Amino acid sequence: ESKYNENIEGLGTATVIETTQNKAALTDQVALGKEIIAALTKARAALTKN
Amino acid sequence: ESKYNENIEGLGTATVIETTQNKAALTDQVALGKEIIAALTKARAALTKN
Repeated sequence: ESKYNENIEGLGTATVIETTQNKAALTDQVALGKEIIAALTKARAALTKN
Repeated sequence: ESKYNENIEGLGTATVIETTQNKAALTDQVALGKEIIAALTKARAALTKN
């Protein structure tokens, strides 16, 4: 849902976009895991910051 | 600050610039992590002297 966030907390919710691009371009079945690890770090950070 | 580092002696404060291009250009987890490590060691060095 667009343009809205509950209250004006400085809250973000936020969704982390994947490093590089194209699922089908990744399909190594390895490094995809590296992307998920990286993403888990970053999501841990985003979630922590709020 | 411009001048105005009290007394004089062996004292100015160091802002450790980060190598590689500007922040928007490096865009990585591993790269940024590496840079923060190297910068941390450099920082330890700069604080150890004086």
